[PDB]
Amino acid sequence: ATPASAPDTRALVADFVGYKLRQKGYVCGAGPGEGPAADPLHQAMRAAGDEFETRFRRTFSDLAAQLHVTPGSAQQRFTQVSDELFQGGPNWGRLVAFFVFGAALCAESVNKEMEVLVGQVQEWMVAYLETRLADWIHSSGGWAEFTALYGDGALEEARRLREGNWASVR
Amino acid sequence: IIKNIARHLAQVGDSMDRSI
Repeated sequence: ATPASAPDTRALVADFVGYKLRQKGYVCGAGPGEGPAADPLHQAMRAAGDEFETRFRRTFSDLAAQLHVTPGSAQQRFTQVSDELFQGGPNWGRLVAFFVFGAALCAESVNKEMEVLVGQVQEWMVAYLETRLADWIHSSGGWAEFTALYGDGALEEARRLREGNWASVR
Repeated sequence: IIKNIARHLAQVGDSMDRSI
């Protein structure tokens, strides 16, 4: 039993970017609820730029604000700040940050009629993923382990805030 | 370039996502 991927990953990315672009104008599609499907990819992509955000506040602006204190640069510095920490900590949040950073900037550039930049960003992303993050992706089996990473959100006993039952007094 | 800055978004994102 060897299931093959019908659509290319770039098509999914385009669907995600396109969806986000449509979501801010006219919601087109449906509401996936009760009905387990064999497509965790689209769900994972959605969660990649919706999970942490819904438990954050407005990462799309906050993350760019809290890190806007130090003199940065253009897009060449945005996606580069994600890879910066990737070099010394390929944690799940780094993979998510790398994807959301590119997706957000690309979606914005698409609306700004800057496909030229989008193509460059995507080109660099693919190159990086098949060069420096090649072994990492090979270890994670692509998005294999990622599917189990976004399974929950409140379940964490590493550094999660100790409140209520745990630490009531402080 | 700026690992300190990268670490900021990293740690903040990691903690916030998994319920800060």
